[PDB]
Amino acid sequence: MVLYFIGLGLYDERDITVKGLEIAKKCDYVFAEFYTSLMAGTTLGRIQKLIGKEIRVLSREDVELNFENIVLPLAKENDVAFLTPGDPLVATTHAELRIRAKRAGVESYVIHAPSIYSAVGITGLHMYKFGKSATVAYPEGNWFPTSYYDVIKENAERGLHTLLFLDIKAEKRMYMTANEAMELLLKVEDMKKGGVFTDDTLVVVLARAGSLNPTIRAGYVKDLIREDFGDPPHILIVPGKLHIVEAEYLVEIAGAPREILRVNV
Amino acid sequence: MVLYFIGLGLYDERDITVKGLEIAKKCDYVFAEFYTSLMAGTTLGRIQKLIGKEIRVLSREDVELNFENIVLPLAKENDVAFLTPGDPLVATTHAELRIRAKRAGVESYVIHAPSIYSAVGITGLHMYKFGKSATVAYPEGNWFPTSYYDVIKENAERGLHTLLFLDIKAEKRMYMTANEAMELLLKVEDMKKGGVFTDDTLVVVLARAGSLNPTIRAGYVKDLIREDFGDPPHILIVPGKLHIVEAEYLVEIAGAPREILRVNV
Ligand SMILES: Nc1ncnc2c1ncn2[C@@H]1O[C@H](CSCC[C@H](N)C(=O)O)[C@@H](O)[C@H]1O
Repeated sequence: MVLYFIGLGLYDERDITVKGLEIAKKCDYVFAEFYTSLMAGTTLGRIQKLIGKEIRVLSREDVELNFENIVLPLAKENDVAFLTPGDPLVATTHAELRIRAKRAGVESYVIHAPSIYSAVGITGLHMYKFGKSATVAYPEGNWFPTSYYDVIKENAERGLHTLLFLDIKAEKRMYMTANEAMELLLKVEDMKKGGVFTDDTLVVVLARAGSLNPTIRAGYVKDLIREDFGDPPHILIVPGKLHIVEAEYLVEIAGAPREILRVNV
Repeated sequence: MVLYFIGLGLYDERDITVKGLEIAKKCDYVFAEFYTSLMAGTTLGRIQKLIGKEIRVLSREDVELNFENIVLPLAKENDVAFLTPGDPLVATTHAELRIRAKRAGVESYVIHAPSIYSAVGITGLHMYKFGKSATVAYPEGNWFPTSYYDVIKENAERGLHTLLFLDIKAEKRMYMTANEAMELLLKVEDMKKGGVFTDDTLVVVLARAGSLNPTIRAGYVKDLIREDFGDPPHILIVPGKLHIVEAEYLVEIAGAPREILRVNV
């Protein structure tokens, strides 16, 4: 009678950890959500085949409004698993589900799996230099979110990199590209004119991390805003002042302009 | 003609992803390093048996001085795997290794695995609120490094959490405890007098992340500094001002005192 929060990783169904797979295969009931992130290298079928169980997919409303009604009840008489893309507790509101489990009298365990928060390291940027993170959300109605712009500003001032998650509307199959993210930023730039993100700002694009051949590209906004980075999911990074070694990698591995090798210290 | 950087994960031999394991199996040669960090919950023996191949361990010098002599030569006519604890390239050094592969005309691919950078999410603290990170190193001789203290100040000043890696002497298999780290910080505070770390500061200790039974504890330094958090590895976190839901998780899941629901929110 326990509940397992198990991560499925970034791209493939094989991005789950061995530990996560052994445990999932022995659970009586398996649940999952696929709205917090996009797994572009697999299908629900392959995952089901991998763990050999039928997976009941839950929507954002099932989770946020009825997790303790749909999942926890069974978790008292059986071993239940809740699967999510990437790492199970990286979504802000997921950790709260453990509280719901407790109050319901159900013990829970967490099995980690690859997550962009860690996988960004493939960009070559020093992990310790990453500051506060943010998400670039789609504008809707008269509502135009801009908080993410200030996050970049605050970090850059301290010479820290900014990890930017791009928005996703799973039920509408809408996944923001790095290009769409850049456009929104150029706009907020005109709006706030703080000199944070312009055609000359250097950025890094990471698309489909977790796959064997992710797209890692670095360069100035003017030259990348129009570039094709392949299928989603996309993540966008606005680096702060670079260390020479970071620049070297970005140039040799992400095809960035040779000029960034000249750090203006 | 290919080199695979495969992450082994957090604690034991099952923390590697299924993808990582399968690829390691189909590789002709398998190397590994355990100088950047260790896998406290397993042994080279268990790992070797899981992969079903002999694993040649390389030292820091083997890698830093002769990686292109030991590893790359074989990767030109074979599929080679280089296993590392955690997630590859999160070590500030491994990134350049990809450049070396390129210089030697060897293509490289990265297979991710959970790292503390993402795993800290199990503390219930919002991932986006983590700022700059630091490592707490031991003072020795007439050298007393204290920059990690400064990092905390700057993060908390902006309401951000500080992830703190504790010193490790991999080859001597010695780990700094959270208790030791707390003691060092108080000593530093006693010199800097910045109000950054005191008996009343709220901290979070995460021990044996990746295990099914990790130790997650939150509370004031005065009460945690002599508490036994179990066997290493230990991770210390100094949270900034908390959102109510973060506080509730620390109380419900990490046993923090109710006092935090009014003092640190
Ligand atoms: N392989 C990948 N490449 C680029 N972005 C990714 C990604 N996997 C997830 N993301 C980003 O993460 C966002 C969801 S935020 C939750 C993150 C998730 N648990 C993780 O570990 O990554 C997505 O909208 C997407 O922009």
